[PDB]
Amino acid sequence: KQYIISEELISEGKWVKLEKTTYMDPTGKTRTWESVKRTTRKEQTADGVAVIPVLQRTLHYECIVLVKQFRPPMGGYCIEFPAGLIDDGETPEAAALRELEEETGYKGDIAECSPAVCMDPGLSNCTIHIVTVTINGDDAENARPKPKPGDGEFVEVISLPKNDLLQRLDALVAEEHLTVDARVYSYALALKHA
Amino acid sequence: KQYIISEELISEGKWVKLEKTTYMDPTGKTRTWESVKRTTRKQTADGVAVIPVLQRTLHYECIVLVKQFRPPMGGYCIEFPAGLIDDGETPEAAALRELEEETGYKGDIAECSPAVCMDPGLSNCTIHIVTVTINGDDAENARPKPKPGDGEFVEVISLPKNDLLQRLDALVAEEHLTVDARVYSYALALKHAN
Ligand SMILES: Fc1cnc2[nH]ccc2c1
Ligand SMILES: Fc1cnc2[nH]ccc2c1
Ligand SMILES: [Cl-]
Ligand SMILES: [Mg+2]
Ligand SMILES: [Mg+2]
Ligand SMILES: [Mg+2]
Ligand SMILES: [Mg+2]
Repeated sequence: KQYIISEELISEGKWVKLEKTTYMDPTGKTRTWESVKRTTRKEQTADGVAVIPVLQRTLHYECIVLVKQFRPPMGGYCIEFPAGLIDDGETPEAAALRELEEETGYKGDIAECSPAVCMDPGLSNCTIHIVTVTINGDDAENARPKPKPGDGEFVEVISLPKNDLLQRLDALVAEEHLTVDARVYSYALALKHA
Repeated sequence: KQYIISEELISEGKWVKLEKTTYMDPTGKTRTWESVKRTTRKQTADGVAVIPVLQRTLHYECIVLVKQFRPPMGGYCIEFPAGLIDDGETPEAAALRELEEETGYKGDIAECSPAVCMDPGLSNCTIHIVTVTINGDDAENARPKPKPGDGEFVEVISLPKNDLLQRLDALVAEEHLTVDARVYSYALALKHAN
């Protein structure tokens, strides 16, 4: 029923644009929306990847590997899945494995790759692939893993037991000023609910 | 170690603003970020998202999701029922209200998250994730009357919790829909718990 009529640029930065979207509602009436988009999306099937990194080690419980970073939009530290934009010509799986190694030092193995999923569809067109990666914590390559942060990247690694992830995130929130990412929190909720 | 120095307003619309954020990186170097904010927060968070567990005896538990045209995506998205919290509203109250407006279901609070970020590399947008059970056997949830607001057009989609990820992958495959990242993340953890 509904579809886009026009997209009028309002403001274009180096990294983000604001657009006036005109669309048809299902009563057949024209309406508008203020839509955010990134300037960085070329041919990619999504803007970015988030990595669900499952650290597996003999005689350890499986951990989920998370990163803590200062996020200027938030004015604060945030706990998120390892994540980055897809380079032009890069696959989602390549991007995921590269961002995981850059942000954590860990060398993962692809397990699965989502279709493009929407970050905040009432605000932005922004999409990711959610890529599940296993990390063989028994491999010597993954022994004392060194982050390789790019210019202006500063990442802390936090590995939390999958079997207690939600209470471990609650304990971190209830111990300092920091926001858990909605996707990390949804994943931790589902681990409890299953 | 890192913090906000100042925010420059680049562009304000009715619903969304684009800010140039100046921040101190940990090296002591000043850096700039293009940051999206809503104009609507007063508020624990911008929004609530409801994980509604529809419980009917002798049936599979279902997760209640909504399909909506999302102008920023230029297409239909599958999402947790969700909306912005009114000035003076509690996150819990917004949750039960948005759930009835969007689904017609009347539900009970199980748990409420702290504020979680939607896309902290882009925006300051946060939500409370609110887990709600729906007694599908109660008369008030027999023929649920969804009460949409002005310009809302929401289709209800109940999916079995125990097969959620395969069911969502199927809708994507054969309906060209975008699944929301928090829905997909929840659906992944339901599978990864085992
Ligand atoms: F009616 C509107 C139009 N554009 C928007 N962008 C974010 C919320 C919103 C509501
Ligand atoms: F380096 C930057 C600066 N501002 C940004 N806004 C979104 C991504 C990004 C990267
Ligand atoms: Cl529940
Ligand atoms: Mg990153
Ligand atoms: Mg990165
Ligand atoms: Mg809504
Ligand atoms: Mg609503």
